Order: sequence, then structure tokens, then C-alpha cells
Amino acid sequence: EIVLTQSPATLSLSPGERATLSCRASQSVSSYLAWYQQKPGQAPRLLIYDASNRATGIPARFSGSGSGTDFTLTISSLEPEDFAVYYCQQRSNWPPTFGQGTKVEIKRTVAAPSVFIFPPSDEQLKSGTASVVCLLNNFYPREAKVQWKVDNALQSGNSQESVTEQDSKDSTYSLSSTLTLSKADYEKHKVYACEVTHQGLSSPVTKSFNRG
Amino acid sequence: EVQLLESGGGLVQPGGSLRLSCAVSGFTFNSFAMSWVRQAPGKGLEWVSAISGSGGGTYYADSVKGRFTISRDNSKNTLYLQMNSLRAEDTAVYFCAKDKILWFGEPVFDYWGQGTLVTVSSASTKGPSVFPLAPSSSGGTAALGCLVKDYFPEPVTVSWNSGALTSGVHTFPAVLQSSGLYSLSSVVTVPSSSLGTQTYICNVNHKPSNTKVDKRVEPK
Repeated sequence: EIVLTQSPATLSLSPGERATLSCRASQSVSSYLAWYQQKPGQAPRLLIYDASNRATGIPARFSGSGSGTDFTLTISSLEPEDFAVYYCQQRSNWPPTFGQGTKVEIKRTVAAPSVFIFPPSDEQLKSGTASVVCLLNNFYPREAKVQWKVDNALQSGNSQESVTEQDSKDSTYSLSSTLTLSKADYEKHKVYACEVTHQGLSSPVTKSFNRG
Repeated sequence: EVQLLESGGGLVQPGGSLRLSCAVSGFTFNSFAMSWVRQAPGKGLEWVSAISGSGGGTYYADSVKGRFTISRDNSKNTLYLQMNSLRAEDTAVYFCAKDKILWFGEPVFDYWGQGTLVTVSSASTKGPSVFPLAPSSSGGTAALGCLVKDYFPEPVTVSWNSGALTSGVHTFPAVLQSSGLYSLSSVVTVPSSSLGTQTYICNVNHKPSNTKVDKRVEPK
């Protein structure tokens, strides 16, 4: 079967910039090459069919070119909504095959996180486990450090992070960090703090509460 | 106007069978070949099977030949995938897709179904617990949420105020805990003033366990 190799694997550019994505075939597929856009949680959306043709209703900023073994998808001027994974697909030979995708991240200017902290609910405490949640809201870039402290003791191995997909309108991320304790350990301590380090902050920011 | 509406996803035991369906509207169904395409979590797109318009022609990916059957009921405008002998490698979101080109050549897909998740696992279904997320007791913007803990399998859906509240909502990707159960949180930021007037209810839906929870989140 025909192997499609896409490059680059990831691409980060600001709105208004031109984006060029490549798809190379292991053997000639003539012009039998399509491009799809897939946003998080959505089905793929046909952008280009048979190398050079815009699908119905596709805006003019998307264009395709190439033939044989080399193909190019161009976004002439990126928009924040263009954050997505772009796939090429050949229909020259069975089975139809897809490339592995190029993930396009939209660069924006630096945005510091808004930090919130949530103690465990009383309902959850009547269960033996306590979850403390630290939220970093609407920040860029994606890299951030969260450190948990319980009575000023640094925690390790008892927290899990989740990061939202890049927002399609303002290109920011949000992050949750959940610290899981036993109810006994939670009731044995007083001050619960999450400390956040991020490029948008001049110095790290700590949010804390006292149990009670 | 073209719509492809998928049904049948969910949890299935390894070695088991499961049928997906895709009901279409907005085009002449029997004029077009149809396909199933799947996507394992965090992975790329893989074509599964294709069927001609009539369809007396079927094609299969090598990985499913002999245990998947693609079929269609043109009088019902419906496409089907009947799967057998399922394994963990078959866990994926499955999409139905319409061929843009007439006849039964190799396809390019102009319209796709919404996708439905098939989870192949011997683990048992477990509905989630829903806990409120409210601050200890601040500024002009208030963060509220609910923590959806200890459920299996994916997915859950979370809405706020029965869908009336959408701006400022962040529902996080689920995280697999060491217990083998999933956990996520859904948060929203609102004006601090609106806390004195507006009610905030989070609506959690876990279809694999038939669980529908509405949790009021109030300042504690």
C-alpha cells in the first residue's frame, strides 16, 4: 500500500502568516490526493480534492498543489480558528491511505494564567478521598509549571494535569491540576497552595486556602 | 443539508460483536459509495471498509477482513458496520463517510458522520460521582465548576444551565486515574455579581451507565 509522509509533524505560526504543509507519497498517486482538516472532537472536513480543487464552500485561503509524489496544502493567511490537524489522503490505489497528520498550533501573544483553587467538597469528604483542584485559565504559551504545597511541604506523585485543546477564537489554553489525598491526610493539614510558573508572569504566583 | 447521523457506539467486551449504523439525509443515498473510517484515541485516520451504491461491491482493510461486514439498507437510507471478534486494537472513534465521486472507485470523502466511540474492554461500566467546585470564600470574576470522578468508559458530556451557559466554559480532557477510572472537571467563569442572582447547574451525562446528574454549584 501507498505510504503518505506528512511534514512538518507540528507547525506553530501566528494569525496572518502563511502556512505550507507537505505530503509525500511512497509512489506516484498522480493527482489522486485530498486534504482534510480535523478540529478537536469533530469529524474531518474535506478541504481539497484531487490535489488542486477546493471542496464546496471552502474559503479561498485554502489551496492545494502538486502531483506524482509531492503535494502542498497552503493556508495563505492563518486565522485562530485554523488550529487543527491536517491530513492528506490518496485514492490512487487500494486501500485508501492517510498521512499521519500535521498539527497546526496558532501562536498568539503571551497571556498569563488566571489561577483559581478549589478545596474538596463536603460531599466528597463523606467518601474518604479529597480532591483539591487548581485551575490555570486562558494562558499562552502552553508550558506552565504547577507545584502543590501542603503546609509548605512540596507534593510529588499525587497530582494529575489536564490541558484543554487550544481555543479556536483566542488561541489560549487552560489547565487543571488535581491533587488527590486521603480524607485523613487532608484533615491533618491546614494550608493548601498551588504555585504557578509561566512566561507571562514576572514571578511565580501562589493561590492558597486554609481548610475550615 | 447533508447529514450523516451515527448510532451504536459504546462499550463491548473483547471477542464480542457490535453493530454501528449511519442514517443519512440530504442526498440520494444509493447513488454514492460509502465508507467507514476509524481513529484510535490520539492517533490518525484509518480506512476500514467501503461499499458501492447498490451495493454489490465491498472492500475491506486487511486488519478487519473476515470479521467486519459493511452493508446498507437503501430503502432506509442507512449504512451499517457489523463487527465481530473485537480486540483492544479496535477501540476507536468510528466515522461513516460519503464518497464525493460517483461509482465504486477509490473514494475521497466529502461528508462525514459525527463519529462514535467504540471501547473494547472487559472492565465494567461505572457511573460518575459529581462534586461541586467552589472557592473557599476573590475578585470580579468567579470560577465555578463540577468534578466528574470515577467513571468508565469514556465519554461523559457536561453542559451548564441545560446548554444556556456556553461562554467561558472549559470542559477538560478526561484523565485516567491509577484505579482505571476516568476523572475530569468542567469549569466556567462568570461575573461575581451574577452569583447573587443567577443559578448555576452543571448537567453531567454518562450514556454507558445511563447516568444523568444535575448538580447545583453554589458558594460555600
